[PDB]
Amino acid sequence: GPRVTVLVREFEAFDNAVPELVDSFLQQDPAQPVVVAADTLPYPPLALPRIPNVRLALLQPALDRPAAASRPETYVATEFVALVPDGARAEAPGLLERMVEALRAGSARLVAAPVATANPARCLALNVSLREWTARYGAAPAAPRCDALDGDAVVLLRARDLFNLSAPLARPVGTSLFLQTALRGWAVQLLDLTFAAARQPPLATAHARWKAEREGRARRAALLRALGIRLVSWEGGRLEWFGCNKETTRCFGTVVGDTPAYLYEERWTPPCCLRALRETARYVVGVLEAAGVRYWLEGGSLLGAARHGDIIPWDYDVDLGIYLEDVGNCEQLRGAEAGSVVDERGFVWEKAVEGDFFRVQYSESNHLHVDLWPFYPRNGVMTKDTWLDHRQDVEFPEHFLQPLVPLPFAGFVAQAPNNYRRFLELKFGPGVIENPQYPNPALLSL
Amino acid sequence: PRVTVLVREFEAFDNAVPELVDSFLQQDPAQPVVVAADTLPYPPLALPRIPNVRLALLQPALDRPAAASRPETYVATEFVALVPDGARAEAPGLLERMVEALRAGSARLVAAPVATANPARCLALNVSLREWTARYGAAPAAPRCDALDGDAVVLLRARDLFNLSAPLARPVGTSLFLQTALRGWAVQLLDLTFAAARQPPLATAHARWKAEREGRARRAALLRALGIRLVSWEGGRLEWFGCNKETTRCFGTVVGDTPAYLYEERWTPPCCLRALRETARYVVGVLEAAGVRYWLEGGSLLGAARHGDIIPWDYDVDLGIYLEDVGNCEQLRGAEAGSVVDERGFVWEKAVEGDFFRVQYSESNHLHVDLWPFYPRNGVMTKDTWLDHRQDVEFPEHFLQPLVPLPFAGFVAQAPNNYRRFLELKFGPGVIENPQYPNPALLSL
Amino acid sequence: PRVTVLVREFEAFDNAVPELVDSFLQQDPAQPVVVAADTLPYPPLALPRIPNVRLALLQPALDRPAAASRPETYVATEFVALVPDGARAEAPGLLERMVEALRAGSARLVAAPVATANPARCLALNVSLREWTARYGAAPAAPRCDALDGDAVVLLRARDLFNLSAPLARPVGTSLFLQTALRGWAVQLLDLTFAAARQPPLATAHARWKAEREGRARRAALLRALGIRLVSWEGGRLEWFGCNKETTRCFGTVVGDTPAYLYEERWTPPCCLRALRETARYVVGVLEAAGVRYWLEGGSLLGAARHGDIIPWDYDVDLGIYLEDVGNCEQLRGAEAGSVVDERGFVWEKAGDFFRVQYSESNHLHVDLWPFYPRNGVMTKDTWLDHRQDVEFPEHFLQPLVPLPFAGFVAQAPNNYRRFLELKFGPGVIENPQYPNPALLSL
Amino acid sequence: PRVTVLVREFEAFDNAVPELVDSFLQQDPAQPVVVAADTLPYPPLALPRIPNVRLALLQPALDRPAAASRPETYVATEFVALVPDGARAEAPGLLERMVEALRAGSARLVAAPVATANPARCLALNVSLREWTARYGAAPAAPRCDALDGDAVVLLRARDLFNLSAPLARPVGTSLFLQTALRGWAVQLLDLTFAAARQPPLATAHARWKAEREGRARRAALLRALGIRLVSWEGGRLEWFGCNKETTRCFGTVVGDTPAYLYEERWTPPCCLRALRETARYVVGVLEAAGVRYWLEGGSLLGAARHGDIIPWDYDVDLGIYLEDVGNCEQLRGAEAGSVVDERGFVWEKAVEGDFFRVQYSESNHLHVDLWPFYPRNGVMTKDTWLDHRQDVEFPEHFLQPLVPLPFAGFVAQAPNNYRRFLELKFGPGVIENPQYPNPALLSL
Ligand SMILES: *OC[C@H]1O[C@H](O)[C@@H](O)[C@@H](O)[C@@H]1O[C@@H]1O[C@H](CO)[C@@H](O)[C@H](O[C@@H]2O[C@H](CO)[C@H](O)[C@H](O*)[C@H]2NC(C)=O)[C@H]1NC(C)=O
Ligand SMILES: *[C@@H]1O[C@H](CO)[C@@H](O)[C@H](O)[C@H]1NC(C)=O
Ligand SMILES: *[C@@H]1O[C@H](CO)[C@@H](O)[C@H](O)[C@H]1NC(C)=O
Ligand SMILES: *[C@@H]1O[C@H](CO)[C@@H](O)[C@H](O)[C@H]1NC(C)=O
Ligand SMILES: *[C@@H]1O[C@H](CO)[C@@H](O)[C@H](O)[C@H]1NC(C)=O
Ligand SMILES: *[C@@H]1O[C@H](CO)[C@@H](O)[C@H](O)[C@H]1NC(C)=O
Ligand SMILES: *[C@@H]1O[C@H](CO)[C@@H](O)[C@H](O)[C@H]1NC(C)=O
Ligand SMILES: *[C@@H]1O[C@H](CO)[C@@H](O)[C@H](O)[C@H]1NC(C)=O
Ligand SMILES: [Ba+2]
Ligand SMILES: [Ba+2]
Ligand SMILES: [Ba+2]
Ligand SMILES: [Ba+2]
Ligand SMILES: [Zn+2]
Ligand SMILES: [Zn+2]
Ligand SMILES: [Zn+2]
Ligand SMILES: [Zn+2]
Repeated sequence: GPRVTVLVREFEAFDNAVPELVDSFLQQDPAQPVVVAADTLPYPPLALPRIPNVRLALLQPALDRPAAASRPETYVATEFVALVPDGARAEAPGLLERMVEALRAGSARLVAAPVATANPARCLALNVSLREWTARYGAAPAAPRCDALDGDAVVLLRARDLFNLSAPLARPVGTSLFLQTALRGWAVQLLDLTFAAARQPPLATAHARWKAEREGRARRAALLRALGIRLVSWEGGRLEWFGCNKETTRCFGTVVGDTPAYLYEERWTPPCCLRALRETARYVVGVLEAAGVRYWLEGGSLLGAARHGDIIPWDYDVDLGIYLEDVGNCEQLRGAEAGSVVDERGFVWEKAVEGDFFRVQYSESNHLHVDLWPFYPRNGVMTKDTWLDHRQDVEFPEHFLQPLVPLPFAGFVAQAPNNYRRFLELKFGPGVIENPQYPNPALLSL
Repeated sequence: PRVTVLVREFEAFDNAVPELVDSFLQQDPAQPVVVAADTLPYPPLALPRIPNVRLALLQPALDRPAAASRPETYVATEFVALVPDGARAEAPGLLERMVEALRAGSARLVAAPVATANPARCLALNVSLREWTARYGAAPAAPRCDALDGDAVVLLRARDLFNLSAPLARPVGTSLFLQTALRGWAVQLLDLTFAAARQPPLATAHARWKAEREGRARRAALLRALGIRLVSWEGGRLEWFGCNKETTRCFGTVVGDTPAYLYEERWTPPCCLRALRETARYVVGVLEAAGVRYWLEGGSLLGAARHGDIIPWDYDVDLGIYLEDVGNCEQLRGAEAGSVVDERGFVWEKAVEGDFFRVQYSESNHLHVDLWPFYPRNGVMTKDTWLDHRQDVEFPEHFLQPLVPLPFAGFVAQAPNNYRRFLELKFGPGVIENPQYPNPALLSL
Repeated sequence: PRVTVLVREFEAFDNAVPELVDSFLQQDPAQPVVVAADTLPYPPLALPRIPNVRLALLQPALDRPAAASRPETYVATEFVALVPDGARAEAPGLLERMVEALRAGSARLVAAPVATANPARCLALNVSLREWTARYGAAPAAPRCDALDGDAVVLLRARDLFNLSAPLARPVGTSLFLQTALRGWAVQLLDLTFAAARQPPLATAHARWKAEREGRARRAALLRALGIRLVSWEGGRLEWFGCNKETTRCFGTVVGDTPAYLYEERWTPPCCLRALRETARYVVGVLEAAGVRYWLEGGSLLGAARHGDIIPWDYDVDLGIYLEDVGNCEQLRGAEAGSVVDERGFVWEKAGDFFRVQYSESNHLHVDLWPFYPRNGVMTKDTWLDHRQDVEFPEHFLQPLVPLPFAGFVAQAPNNYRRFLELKFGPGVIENPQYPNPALLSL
Repeated sequence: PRVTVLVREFEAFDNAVPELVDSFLQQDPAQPVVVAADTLPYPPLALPRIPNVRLALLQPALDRPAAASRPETYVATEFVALVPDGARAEAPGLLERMVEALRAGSARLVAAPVATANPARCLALNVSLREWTARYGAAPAAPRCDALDGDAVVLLRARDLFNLSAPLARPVGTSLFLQTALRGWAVQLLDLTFAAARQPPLATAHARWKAEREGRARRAALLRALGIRLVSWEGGRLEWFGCNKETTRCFGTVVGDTPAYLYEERWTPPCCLRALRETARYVVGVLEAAGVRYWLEGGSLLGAARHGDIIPWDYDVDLGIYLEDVGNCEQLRGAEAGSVVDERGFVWEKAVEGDFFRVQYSESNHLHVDLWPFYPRNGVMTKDTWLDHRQDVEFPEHFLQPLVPLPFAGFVAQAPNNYRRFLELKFGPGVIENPQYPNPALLSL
């Protein structure tokens, strides 16, 4: 009796070799359980053999079906399952259980075998950090032991493992499966077996390939958005973004309780939102230094610069102090008092709700902002005509600004108050640099 | 019992859910409560973080097992009560008597209106997946209903609720009863009432104006997902969710003469048929006014002779015309120069396949009337192009001398005289009396 | 027909709870299961993180609400099945069968043994809070019983289990049935048998011996907290959980002659009585050894005359002795100079004008020796307390003394001691028991 | 009557609870009053036998129902006034003034000092569960406090008080404000003063001595029970409540490189770090004086580079030594022949798990400093046994020629030269700027 169920999820309705795939596996064992899975019934018809061991799983709700019909485990009776991509074929007999023998004998949860197509499976490293909304891929140091595969491969694992994932068949499965299994610390072993390719392989023409790649990329972009992957890095570079940008809204809505939505989801600030924050801070600092306005890193930005030289990973804005008597030297700021100002490079310069301060937004739509806090000396004390509850929003000795010091921050060099360690612990408390904490720990703590 | 209060219908930007949950907890501190949501609501719902009040997030997540998004694993009780936002438990023991109403009656669901601005009404409902249609009406035998509309607390067994394919699809008021009515289950509307919230949600006309449109949006996304194209009510009102002149047609290009919907064991979507009928009416009027001799052909004439309308699985309309008449019509003469978009958006074209014409409903919607030009030979109507259809043949011209009226698709159309033998000559004997799919070798009736 | 599996008895260092929970999830993936612990078990239990499997922590915490430690809040079903570690579901439908039994039968608890090395046997059990005692025995009406010994899956209604005062106190095998037998509930021990775990915990003799060590510690703490100082068995076996030679006595100093335990509607703790009985025995033996003649006095004589033992709420033992004999015994001529700790731990003191022998330097349960001397045939002394029964009496009541069983040994009492007792206490005192101070609190 | 006087802090053997309860009943005979105790107080209190005075026994009992041990069962009013023994109501309406003040303001607790020898004073309090620490100090925003020191009547809503986990744990003056400060609640110290009992309790030195011994005993058990290992006053006058040289360490054998405190959503106990800093300091003092070449290694060097101290969730200290230098240290060269306890109770032993040495804080407390022998082979620093740790690597010996002073855990220790590049090699780029706990792959995250 068979112990593996072949499962086919990656194929296009408009052009596939799924009939050849299924028929190749049935030729080695006519009782072989085989499942083709789809979100809608594929048209043109697949016209698979109408036998009981060949079933087609429709994985979307229907008014006339029971809950079990859209659950893929309903269709698998065996202990193991083989994810076969379209374009693969079974020509050598018995490979399906050399893969189970290797899986049982080995130390990894998944075993894989390349399919001999134009894109044969390559072994990858993969780190998923939901806190940073990032997947980081690279070359696999312990190959053939991988975190993820790229390319065409049959993947075999226990049905109990595959169907306890939250998105077991989400598309592209080559992306979704290894994001789930890598995050669990599971490994996949690229076995030295090769599956033959379809005799007449699918998407032969350039135009067929072009439509398949366009829909695939669309599915991949929706997948990463749905799962909260905003940034995909390969070896730290070749950055692929899936978050906000200059034309969109920012990822998180209006903050309430000084606790943004991402903290309630046990994540930190989305990397697109940090990337836009760094870009805006440099732009503003560049403008102020060209205009001759004395600025200095303030609040959480100074604290992030003093600790690790960047925006704090869970912070949502950038804060700068400025000398009030310098506001006139900036075109953007002197216009910000009369009304909103969109400058030549799309940044919006505004005077605030109330609180006598200046916000500079990344764009008209994306409200990630640098806040500018103007102070004026008052007997050697820096003061403002307004305040907010926050502990670190206080007056302070002006001598902390008499010299200003370079301080690396967010990929450039900015000005900070002299002896910034002491000035930070005045506003925040002793030990702030060495003990990181969330904006509102009474609501949410690290 | 041991009913789990299950909250699904609410908006994250403006709701009454904390006061809802608090009200039930005041009657029973340990009352099991499950709030369901697709994504974690922000700003925070701020429910009591006590073990009997749980929040079930129905989204996929990379760090959660399959069970975390399946709501039946949050419900351990035998009965489950769907409570809408804006309701409230004042009179203690109200759930307890709903359960004993269920065990006594024969209905699988029992229901209690909520005294809000729109308490639940008792309705009838038939669902016809084959025709993509749900028909609501006034309840024949209230307080027994197929469905409800308005705010109600609905109690049923968890095994029954969670054996449905989409138990908590939104809006629940639409989704649940579509699934239960199709199964022949009844909902019993009881003589009990739940109170409204003291501060009901959506107090301002603007928030009262943001819910409906995401509601109407969610409702249209639901009916499309479940294959409901048309909703009708007693009173004649109709709500569409399919084609129109500004979209594409519902189904893609047809392979093997067998459209995709037939493989799904459905027939032609009601919006496609209805575009076809109003396109056939319009083209017939253009051709009559132009002095082009036309007659119903193929499946159109076959459906006319059966019941005076399009064959319910058919995907286009066919008319034959005299080839020597094409010049009489303005749209047909532009067609042989190129594609023509006329006064009311219909698209006239000379076809690439054969030597015939095609009239599309609109630029984006390629439901069409095909015009098959014929010319006489020695009393035999012929054309120079042919399809691999059995009914695509020549025929004696006397069948056209004269034409006879024949009701079709809501209007009177010209048909060949003696159309029974005409149809039998083209289709084979007994065609009128023996309906069959376009390609029985691939998919038969 | 919905049951929550509830796991409470396991050791964090060696358990089979993962196999237990998995086996029930083999029969139903949505089976509700609550694992209950006082602190977070480490090493980690590695349970599935699915909504129908929840780990409930019963101890208070600065960052959790009151509800978080109340276990009824984790259980929404009608029925509850306490399942001990080492058990596992193998047959299907086993908990519905138990549920059918419960509704069909008349017992509020139903139980099926686990096929471990200690399958549950039935047991009788009376609980006497007044006497701080629980008595076990063999069950006459088995399978209808008061308590169980060994491993079983117990099923009852959640409303029954969680209205008990300590529903999950450990060991639950001891704690649960003390509470249900006290209420008069019976447990029915069914035909059926749950299978044992395939890799059962406590494989090594070292591991078992650590589980039994801390299991004995929890049981002692349980009984002490719940007012059970003595566990006795048919056959005579005794388990003590009270005071001894090296502790405090169980109650503080007495005010208004009414000990604390009486205000709790309880009588003298049985360990305190035992201490008094062995001190009376030892002190009598010492006085007899030294030729000092003694006689039961006060409440000791009353209790001896009434039933041959200490009055069950009394807190000391009283002996009259002849003054002129006081020099005969070493311990007491020593007690006149200062406090004397003898070669067996007893503490002889002089105080009043009477002598006191304490059980030990830490345990101040005492025998009071009242020396009497004859003045013209009347037994009198020089200092008097404010008790009716503290009076002179004719010496002929001691000429001669008679043997009277008391506290496990044969004591010496005045002759015609019923008339003697009626002299000091008043008529009918033997057959009309009364608390030491009825003005404050009556019996 | 909307406030229930609750009396919890008193001693059975010496108290003025009778005077306390009678003072309030003279102001209003109906005044709801609850005296709460673990066991029946003896000598008997002899409180008035009326329905509005009730004694609550909070311990579980074999005979009583669950409700009897729940303090909310004994209170049916909206507010509760916690009144300490020694306090006394002399002017009418003081409880009703505290309510109008409680709802006018923004703090959830109000308090009035009692005119004893120890009237309540305003305190600051921060509660760090992850650091198992309770930091006290003078109250910057007085009279708005986080906590109180001394005797006050404290009034709050019963729903607030009785929803905390340990609402009446003793000493209340500590347990309550630990729970309320952690929730970000404030208490406002009002200008109202409750009088002292005419016969104050514990009026002798001996009565006070016994009361203080029990007080300190209950406070010590309360803090360990709630995981407060260290109490501070303005960063000083510390009080420890965790492990030490005479006990076992706080967590015990670490499986999967993940200690128990991580799963409890906390970091390393402060007593366990203090022992580690002490052992590291003592060990390098022995190594420098014995002529042993050492350098910070692993997470100790990383912590020293990041913030100059032990990483707050780390559980030992690691040092690289030169293998050939071991003979120079007497403690080390005794460790191979068997485990060795030295003059100061530190325990030097060869490794169970590999070929390295380990210095434990004491024979009972196994917080330890690991010492890793490396020998020079062909210019690279390498040992022969290895761990499946990522940072257990061979490294070039130039990193040790020379060595650098780096602050660490309160003293100055030796680190490799260019330790940033050193750390980056075995941990990865950005390691100093991007922290993470030891093995976050469990999926219990
Ligand atoms: O079961 C606890 C102890 O009980 C009796 O003393 C004996 O059974 C002992 O064997 C046992 O103590 C264990 O003894 C071993 C070797 O003698 C120690 O290694 C072990 O300590 C742990 O050892 C591991 C390495 O295997 C780690 O070094 C770990 O850091 C260490 N844990 C502690 C807290 O020292 C010891 N077990 C315990 C719990 O101390
Ligand atoms: C993956 O993560 C590990 C652990 O932080 C790190 O050492 C490694 O360099 C990472 N690899 C990639 C390709 O990001
Ligand atoms: C998850 O794994 C368990 C095995 O522990 C198995 O019983 C269960 O069926 C699995 N779930 C699915 C959906 O396959
Ligand atoms: C539903 O169908 C029944 C039977 O076909 C019919 O009698 C009834 O009129 C229909 N109701 C509606 C509202 O269409
Ligand atoms: C329980 O009580 C009855 C008295 O009514 C007694 O006969 C029986 O022996 C007691 N059981 C035990 C075990 O002593
Ligand atoms: C106690 O019993 C009552 C009566 O059945 C019930 O309502 C209540 O929930 C029980 N308490 C529990 C289950 O904690
Ligand atoms: C408590 O924490 C706050 C955080 O802003 C800090 O300002 C204050 O100094 C801290 N107080 C103590 C006593 O630690
Ligand atoms: C806790 O607060 C809730 C708020 O809904 C209240 O119903 C409940 O009674 C409170 N708990 C107690 C023990 O008072
Ligand atoms: Ba900030
Ligand atoms: Ba047709
Ligand atoms: Ba006596
Ligand atoms: Ba370390
Ligand atoms: Zn973003
Ligand atoms: Zn349509
Ligand atoms: Zn005792
Ligand atoms: Zn410690």
